[PDB]
Amino acid sequence: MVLSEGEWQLVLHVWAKVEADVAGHGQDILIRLFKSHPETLEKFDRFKHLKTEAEMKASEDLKKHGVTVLTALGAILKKKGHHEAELKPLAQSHATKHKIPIKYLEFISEAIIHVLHSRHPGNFGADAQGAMNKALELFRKDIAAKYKELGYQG
Ligand code: HEM
Repeated sequence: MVLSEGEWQLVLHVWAKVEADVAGHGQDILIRLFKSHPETLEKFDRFKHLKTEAEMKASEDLKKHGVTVLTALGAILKKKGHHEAELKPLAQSHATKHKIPIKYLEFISEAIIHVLHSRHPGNFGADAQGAMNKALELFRKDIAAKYKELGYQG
């Protein structure tokens, strides 16, 4: 797929807001993901044991990881589609070491769109949401294609 420059602008315009509080947004997103699709929490040995949303919030570790996740995603979105290099090491670790099915990448994509919707309603109207969804679909499709090359597809 290919986003137009106007869609990329709508995506980097909300993203700039997210960047004013990366650790806060990383936390909200990961907790939204775990509560909604709890089976995902099982992929994290590190976090597995967390039982409630209050324990998740208090975890410093979880918060550092959310900053790592958003920083890696932000660097991919800022490429505006030219992200092949950035995608390589990511696709290799998630397909070979962690073993994350494309399905789960669809669940976190949903968690990102819900949290931006909640926090940034004025900058995340229908068109901007359509543009973010397209950028994440682009990301998922390119990651799926790499997974295939690497021998995991799925
Ligand atoms: C927007 C999507 C995602 C991004 C940009 C992302 C990025 C990262 C990065 C940058 C790291 C550290 C370096 C590495 O291991 O590659 C990481 C580790 C990890 N990720 Fe992801 N990830 C994403 C989605 C997910 C999903 C959906 C799952 C599970 C449902 C997952 C599970 C993990 C695990 C198990 C680790 C290791 C955590 C720890 O250090 O023990 N990731 N991810």
